[PDB]
Amino acid sequence: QVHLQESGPGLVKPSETLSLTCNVSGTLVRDNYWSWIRQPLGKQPEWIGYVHDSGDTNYNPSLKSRVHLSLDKSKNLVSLRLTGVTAADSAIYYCATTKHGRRIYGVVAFKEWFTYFYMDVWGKGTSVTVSS
Amino acid sequence: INCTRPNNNTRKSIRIGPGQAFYATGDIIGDIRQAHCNVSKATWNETLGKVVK
Amino acid sequence: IHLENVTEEFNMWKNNMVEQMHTDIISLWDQSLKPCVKLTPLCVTLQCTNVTNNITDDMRGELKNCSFNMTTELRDKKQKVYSLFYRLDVVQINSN
Amino acid sequence: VSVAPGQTARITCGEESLGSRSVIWYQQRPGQAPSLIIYNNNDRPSGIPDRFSGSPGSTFGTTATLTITSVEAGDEADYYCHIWDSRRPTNWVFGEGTTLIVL
Amino acid sequence: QVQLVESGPGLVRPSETLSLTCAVSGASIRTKAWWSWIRQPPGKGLEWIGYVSGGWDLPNYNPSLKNRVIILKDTSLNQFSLRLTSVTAADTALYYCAREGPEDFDVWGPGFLVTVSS
Ligand SMILES: *[C@@H]1O[C@H](CO)[C@@H](O[C@@H]2O[C@H](CO)[C@@H](O[C@@H]3O[C@H](CO[C@H]4O[C@H](CO)[C@@H](O)[C@H](O)[C@@H]4O)[C@@H](O)[C@H](O[C@H]4O[C@H](CO)[C@@H](O)[C@H](O)[C@@H]4O)[C@@H]3O)[C@H](O)[C@H]2NC(C)=O)[C@H](O)[C@H]1NC(C)=O
Ligand SMILES: *[C@@H]1O[C@H](CO)[C@@H](O[C@@H]2O[C@H](CO)[C@@H](O[C@@H]3O[C@H](CO)[C@@H](O)[C@H](O)[C@@H]3O)[C@H](O)[C@H]2NC(C)=O)[C@H](O)[C@H]1NC(C)=O
Ligand SMILES: *[C@@H]1O[C@H](CO)[C@@H](O[C@@H]2O[C@H](CO)[C@@H](O)[C@H](O)[C@H]2NC(C)=O)[C@H](O)[C@H]1NC(C)=O
Ligand SMILES: *[C@@H]1O[C@H](CO)[C@@H](O)[C@H](O)[C@H]1NC(C)=O
Repeated sequence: QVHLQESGPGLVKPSETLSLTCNVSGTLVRDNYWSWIRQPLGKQPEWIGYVHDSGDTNYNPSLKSRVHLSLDKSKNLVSLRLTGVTAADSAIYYCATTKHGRRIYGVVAFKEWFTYFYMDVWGKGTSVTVSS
Repeated sequence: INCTRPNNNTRKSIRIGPGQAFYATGDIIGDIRQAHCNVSKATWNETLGKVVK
Repeated sequence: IHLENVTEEFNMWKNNMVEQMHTDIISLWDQSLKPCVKLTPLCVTLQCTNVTNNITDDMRGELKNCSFNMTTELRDKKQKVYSLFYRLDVVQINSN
Repeated sequence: VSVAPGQTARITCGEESLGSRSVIWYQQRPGQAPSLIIYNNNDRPSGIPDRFSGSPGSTFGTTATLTITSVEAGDEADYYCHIWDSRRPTNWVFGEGTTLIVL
Repeated sequence: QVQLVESGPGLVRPSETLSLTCAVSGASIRTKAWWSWIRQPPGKGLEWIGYVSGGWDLPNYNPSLKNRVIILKDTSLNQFSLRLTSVTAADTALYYCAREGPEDFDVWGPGFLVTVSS
């Protein structure tokens, strides 16, 4: 059984380094992929990206420079880091496990396939709001 | 031997002039794949054994 | 009709009629093109980009989309039209 | 989409298909967390109910739909599509919100 | 791989003109061959009627057939036909089309019983 515990400041100053933590329940951080997902109010969500051990750390090329993802194997948490919080960052944030899948449409040996991802579980989120 | 192009093609008539038709490629309906051929592994190994013999 | 007790020396390497078959197929391949349309007006400056595809930077797109001017049936009016071609049919004449 | 309870509804989302697609359908309760319903084109995981029919992603030139038969008031969730086309790039933002409500 | 198949009647009246026709597939008619007709009265041995050639041989029959047998080849239809004018009821026999080659009568026809009865 898994459920996540989001934790952040919630009240952020503009142009700041944001940090978030995500406590786990049961399954450790080594076993699974992890993802962060943001959603503004009354809007569709925005997939910030996924992190895993051994280099599987593909971020969103939207931000790609002012965002970082990490884990915590000792305390068994999942950490978000952000740089330079602007006014368009006020949203609700989620840490979430995710599972991959090989969609295969042609020859396997010709790389005619792709790995999609899907987030199975979620957490409580954190209503991160930026204001001076 | 089996050979295929799996890229589905749509031809498109472009009029070069009076009664001059040129046939270009339109849309790729579906996936963009690579054309390939297949041969049976065992029969090819057997025939290579025959030509080695 | 079979022939018996007859020994002839064959030589496929200095053989005739394979040269004649090559000449006949070459002349026939030429003779089935003179009705068809010459593509002299197609030699034109092509504005080509990659095909709309989620292409990796390693494996280049085999198919390039190309838009270009083309003369219509009417000599005064020209049209803008696009097509697809392979990498092995276009070269980069020489930003844009 | 507003339909009578205990009926079948069809909810469309996202761009028209270009190549083969793998679609993910999510659903969102108001104020609460998101939740998965469909992960492959027409595959649902354990712990979710049935009757979430997914459109097959093997069709070229169609829109990815989601059919739900025998709807309820518990199905009042903002739905989201997340398409993965073999031709289009990776969508880091989801589809637009398609809110299903009931009488 | 040659295949010969007879065609024609198997029940005719006596004192009439009998005629069969054997179709040939699997090979050509104009070969080093005698496309032949050979018969067999029932319960008895074979009886060679005659032949024709795909070259330019004149057809040579058994003289016991009393010059009533004309085998005519049809190279435009890959066939060759037996004839037998003025038949009797004692001429009831299985009929066979065959092909003499460098070996002796390799591909036959199946052989059909012509039972001449009034
Ligand atoms: C030359 O030889 C190669 C093999 O070396 C052949 O390549 C095969 O090509 C076919 C079609 O292009 C490939 O089939 C595809 O397979 C995918 C994976 O299938 C496996 O997994 C599923 C589920 O686990 C099993 O049921 C299945 O039995 C396999 O074990 C499928 O997912 C694909 O189906 C998808 O698309 C169709 C239509 O687009 C949809 O209807 C489906 O819903 C699904 O989304 C598809 O069937 C196959 O994988 C290739 N083999 C290999 C080893 O890569 C060439 O075809 C062959 N050439 C010739 C001319 O024969
Ligand atoms: C098809 O034919 C049209 C018509 O000639 C071509 O369009 C013209 O192309 C020239 C060459 O680039 C353009 O000149 C340049 O335009 C740019 C942008 O305006 C300007 O900054 C430059 O200083 C220069 O003037 C011209 O404007 C353009 N005309 C139009 C109406 O688009 C076209 O290139 C041909 N090919 C294709 C693939 O369309
Ligand atoms: C090449 O393609 C042909 C398509 O007909 C394949 O032939 C079929 O193969 C299947 C698989 O064994 C058989 O069940 C069918 O009976 C075959 N049909 C015919 C008409 O032969 C063939 O196997 C393919 N060969 C290779 C090497 O891929
Ligand atoms: C061909 O088959 C033989 C017998 O199984 C095997 O020893 C040999 O390695 C095969 N050749 C190749 C190239 O695999």
